[PDB]
Amino acid sequence: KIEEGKLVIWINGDKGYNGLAEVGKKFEKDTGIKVTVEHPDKLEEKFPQVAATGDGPDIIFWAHDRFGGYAQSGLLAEITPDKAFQDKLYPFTWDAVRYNGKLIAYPIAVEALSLIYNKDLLPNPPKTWEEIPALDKELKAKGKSALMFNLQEPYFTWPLIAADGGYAFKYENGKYDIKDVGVDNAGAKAGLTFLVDLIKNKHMNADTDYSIAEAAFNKGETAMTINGPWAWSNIDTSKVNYGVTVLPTFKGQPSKPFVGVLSAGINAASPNKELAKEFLENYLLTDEGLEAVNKDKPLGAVALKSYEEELVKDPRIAATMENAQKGEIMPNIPQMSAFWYAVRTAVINAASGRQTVDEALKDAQTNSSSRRRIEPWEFDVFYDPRELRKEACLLYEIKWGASSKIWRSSGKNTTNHVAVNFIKKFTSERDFHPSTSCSITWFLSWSPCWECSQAIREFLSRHPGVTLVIYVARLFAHMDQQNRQGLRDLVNSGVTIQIMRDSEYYHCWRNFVNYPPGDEAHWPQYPPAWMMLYALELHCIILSLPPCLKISRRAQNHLTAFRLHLQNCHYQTIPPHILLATGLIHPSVAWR
Amino acid sequence: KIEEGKLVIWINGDKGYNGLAEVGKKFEKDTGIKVTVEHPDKLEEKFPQVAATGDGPDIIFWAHDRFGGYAQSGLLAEITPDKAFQDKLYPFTWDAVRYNGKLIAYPIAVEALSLIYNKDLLPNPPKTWEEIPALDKELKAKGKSALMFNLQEPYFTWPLIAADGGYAFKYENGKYDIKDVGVDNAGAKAGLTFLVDLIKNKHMNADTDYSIAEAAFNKGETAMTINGPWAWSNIDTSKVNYGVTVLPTFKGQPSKPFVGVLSAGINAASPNKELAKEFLENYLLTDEGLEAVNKDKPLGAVALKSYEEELVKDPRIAATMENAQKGEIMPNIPQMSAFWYAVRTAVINAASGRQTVDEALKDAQTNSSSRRRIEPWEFDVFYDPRELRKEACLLYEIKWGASSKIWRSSGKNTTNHVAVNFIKKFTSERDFHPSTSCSITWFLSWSPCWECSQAIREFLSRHPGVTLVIYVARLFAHMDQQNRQGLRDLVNSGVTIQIMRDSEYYHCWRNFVNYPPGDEAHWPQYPPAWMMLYALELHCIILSLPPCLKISRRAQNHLTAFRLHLQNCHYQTIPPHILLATGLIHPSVAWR
Ligand SMILES: OC[C@H]1O[C@H](O[C@H]2[C@H](O)[C@@H](O)[C@@H](O)O[C@@H]2CO)[C@H](O)[C@@H](O)[C@@H]1O
Ligand SMILES: OC[C@H]1O[C@H](O[C@H]2[C@H](O)[C@@H](O)[C@@H](O)O[C@@H]2CO)[C@H](O)[C@@H](O)[C@@H]1O
Ligand SMILES: OC[C@H]1O[C@H](O[C@H]2[C@H](O)[C@@H](O)[C@@H](O)O[C@@H]2CO)[C@H](O)[C@@H](O)[C@@H]1O
Ligand SMILES: C[As](C)(=O)[O-]
Ligand SMILES: C[As](C)(=O)[O-]
Ligand SMILES: [Zn+2]
Ligand SMILES: [Zn+2]
Repeated sequence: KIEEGKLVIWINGDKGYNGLAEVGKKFEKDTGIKVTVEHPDKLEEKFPQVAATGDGPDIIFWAHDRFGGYAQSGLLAEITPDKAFQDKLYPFTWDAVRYNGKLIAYPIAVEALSLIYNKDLLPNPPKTWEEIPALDKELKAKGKSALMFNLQEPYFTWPLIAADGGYAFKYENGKYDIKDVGVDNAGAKAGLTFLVDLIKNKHMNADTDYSIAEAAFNKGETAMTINGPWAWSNIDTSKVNYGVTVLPTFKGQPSKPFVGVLSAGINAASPNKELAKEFLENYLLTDEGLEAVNKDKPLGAVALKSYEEELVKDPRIAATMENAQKGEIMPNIPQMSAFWYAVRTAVINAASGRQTVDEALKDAQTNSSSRRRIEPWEFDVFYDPRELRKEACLLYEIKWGASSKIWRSSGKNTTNHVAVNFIKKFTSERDFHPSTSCSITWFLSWSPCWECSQAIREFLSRHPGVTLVIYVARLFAHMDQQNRQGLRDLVNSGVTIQIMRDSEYYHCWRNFVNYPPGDEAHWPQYPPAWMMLYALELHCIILSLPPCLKISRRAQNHLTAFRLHLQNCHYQTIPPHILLATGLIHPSVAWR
Repeated sequence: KIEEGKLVIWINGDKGYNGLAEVGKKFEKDTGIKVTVEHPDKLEEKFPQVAATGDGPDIIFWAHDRFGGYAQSGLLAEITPDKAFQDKLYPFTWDAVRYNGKLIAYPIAVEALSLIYNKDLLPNPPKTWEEIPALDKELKAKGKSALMFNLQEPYFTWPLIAADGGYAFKYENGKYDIKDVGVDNAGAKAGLTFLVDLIKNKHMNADTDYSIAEAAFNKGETAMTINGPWAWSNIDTSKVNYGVTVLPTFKGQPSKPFVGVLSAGINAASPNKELAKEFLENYLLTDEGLEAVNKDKPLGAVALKSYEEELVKDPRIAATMENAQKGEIMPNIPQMSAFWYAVRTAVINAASGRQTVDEALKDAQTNSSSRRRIEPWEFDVFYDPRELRKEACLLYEIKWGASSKIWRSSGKNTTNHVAVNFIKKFTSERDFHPSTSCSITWFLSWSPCWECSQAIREFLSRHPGVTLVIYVARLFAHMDQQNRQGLRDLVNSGVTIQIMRDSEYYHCWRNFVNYPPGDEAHWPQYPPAWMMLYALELHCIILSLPPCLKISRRAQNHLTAFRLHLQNCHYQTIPPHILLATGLIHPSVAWR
């Protein structure tokens, strides 16, 4: 767990955890800090749950796709690599680890799927997918199956989908569109139908996973497979004459597999961020340590120019990099998460006889762009009476008096305050519903800033028929004259502002959180201390009164000082029920 | 709540409420302030219940015995009469209305019980109690009663108890001893035994109350009665030729009834202190006002020298004054309440035969200095939001392992920290209770101070076999090196100290508080903020840590400043469950 003077690292079990542990033991021999490497099941999903509470790993190794979402939730800490060390790595890798113009993780290596074929059972690999069935038949009469790969994860099935036009959040103008998804394109459907046909035609088993595929190829039972560099080690120990080459073409077009950038991020809650930076910049990302890691399980094209200079000489590395070039780099935006959850489901339903290709891809098309859901860990990270610097919070519920139906969704911090983002979405999409007489209800943790107050006021004056109500859980810089006037302005302009309470939190839990089936309505009872304190301060703001409480923090959640100063002014003008509700003052005497 | 610009007065229905109302009407005609007089049932007990909430009357008329307790609860306000006016009343009256060197009420008049006899049915009243049965027999042959008086209230039966040495509290120069009680004295036993004999011997009925007694005397059914001046009016309208004289002598000794000083106290919460002072000093305590009150229901000898000087000429007033002289001044200490509540029961149990005279007097003797059933209003005056320095909970429950019986009761401040009071009481009564095993459980308000800690440790060392557990609700001067080291000292000496929580308060409510009959097991749900805060500070104390929170008060319960300073030391050593329970910090920091 995150201990002082200790490093806890999490890396996928398929990679070189022992090699990384050896590098860590060298770090321990030099500085005296135990480096413990762990590989839990589906760490990409366990990491936020434990990092939010605080008991997690000091460093996390994984692709760059989920690092975006992590940094969005404020789980990763910014890395400061001087220009000398920054110039040591290729610019593509750094561009892959940059979120909102800020570096969030150290690039370790590049990984792309490649076609590994048994040179003994097949001297010349096939150049196209259409000839795979015939080949399979010819080898089935001999007692062996060909081209067996993991069908459980969409990362392996995506090359066929993208071969003829599979766009995942089309990119243009330097920005990735979330609404425009391509998993339902003609080419995507064609590729998935071909794979489903390969399964139906008895050429491939839908139950095949990474373990079964790798074991069958290592035992000479299969002539081909699709995998990255990590498998090369076990394949070498299998003494099977194999060859790594490019992936076959689908309908005369090159298969486009996503390019993953294995990177290491530093936990924002770990107090050993200095030790983490030292370990990753001085011992891991060097020819010595990176070579030791590569020794256990190969990691493909590395990010270090010093090592890559003589590592690209391996034809296997060259084939993987060629496949990556033919492919496209994986985006690191947060929505990617949902994207995969959708494709992974579609692929499964396409492998089984539950849904057709069109049905699965259409459901994935409509679910890849989802913002109607929110996880419980991130709910505790944003909607909580306790402070977290990364505001990034908005639960909006729009109701139209005409149809009397609630349309709910969320919003996060995208290089701009969420208020400005919702305003832009409302102004851009004119087809709301009848487009008039709408009641908007916001559930955000931090109070709108002065600039956001002016923007929301201009937006509300722009559209007359908008009944807007705001529920805030925390107060952003409640001791800034401008923020004060902004909140008073919003209230005076017809915007109700109230501090979230038990009712509001439970309502948000039921309507927005992706709570598990069993724990239905089991919302996390938050302490009323800060709820009542922020309510008292907010009422002092509305009454143009001086600040009563003063907070003094120093880190993401470190509270050093807290003071409550109630002047004669407060006792004389602030209503008594609020003071009595905070529980810190006496009732009968507050009234006298 | 208490109204502005209005005077509300509460006086017992047996006094001249109409006369007081007319004086208030004159005050209204002169200053334009409606003075409304009310007479609620059992106001001596209703007044504190409403005064704790703050609502109630502006002025209260009653004996000074209950004013001491009222003042200790912070319910009465200090009066500031000038010397010119103070010299208008008798000095000993002010002495009776003085509590802790401060005048808490305006003395109105003095009242003492007198023997009222029907001059037609009895020409010569009896001079001794021993001849009362004889007289009775004669009148029984006539179809009349000899002596019928209210025996439900101990105020009427006390003269016989004190006739041969019955004292409520011990009398010393400036020192009124609470522990030394004389309700178990030989003379007290003899007096109550004579009363019980009068009841058992068919000379008096044990169910006789004030109503039946007064009505029977006014209807010529009985030849004698015992009453004060207030009954004189109704007796005058009864057309019965009566006479007021001194009380008979028991065993050749004069009957000693407590003398009540009817006084008017000003509610400490009422915002009309000035109006109350004016009404009491300029219109009520004058010859005109006192005469207008005397016309309705006589008040006996008033405290005003101008009126009393020419009022003593009435033989009835002279007889009342003689009974008062031969009697004794009623103490105004708070414990008086319990005292009476004790005697009241004893007497009843002796009249109904449910308990013998010795049993009733012994129980009254043991429960006259304390009270085993605390009222809810005074229990509300004891809690953590109230910073009031005066009241000290001192709820103690002692079990004797030899019998597995629990002894429950309370105690108060009385010019000495409750610690030394309990030490002295236990050291004095050690011989009367069981032999060796003992486990004391304290539920007190303020954490023992430096001096109290040293006294407690020396008491615990003086008695080897004593297991003491302390549950405190607040922390007194938690920023004093001496108090700090004292608490640590008590802990190191084998004494457990913990901050009271919901469970402890519920236990105190169910076992010590006089729970309401209709509302059973409903303990007052109080906010936990200060409970958790004082708990965090207590842990900082025990762990020899620097002060964490700092309070800054300005009035009775006016909290002007409250600061929480959690240094790195605190975060590093304080247990995380306490910090997390306060609700002001994040679990991430607590976990680390
Ligand atoms: O949750 C499944 C996961 O699939 C992909 O993860 C890849 C990973 O990027 C590679 O480094 C390698 O380890 O194979 C994994 C599939 O087993 C996606 O990268 C990821 O977004 C997704 O969550
Ligand atoms: O959520 C992002 C987070 O970044 C920073 O968090 C780190 C930071 O690296 C440190 O300088 C220090 O301030 O606290 C954290 C690690 O101890 C910031 O705290 C803040 O911008 C933000 O919350
Ligand atoms: O403690 C019991 C109760 O007894 C006496 O009360 C008398 C009072 O003195 C009389 O003036 C009359 O008006 O009311 C009571 C008789 O029922 C004590 O004087 C009183 O203080 C005390 O509370
Ligand atoms: C989401 As904000 C920092 O504008 O309140
Ligand atoms: C601190 As104390 C008045 O209970 O001795
Ligand atoms: Zn903003
Ligand atoms: Zn003390």
